Amino acid sequence: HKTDSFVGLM
Repeated sequence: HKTDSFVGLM
């Protein structure tokens, strides 16, 4: 999900 895409913030 887009919530898991948060890893891109890292």
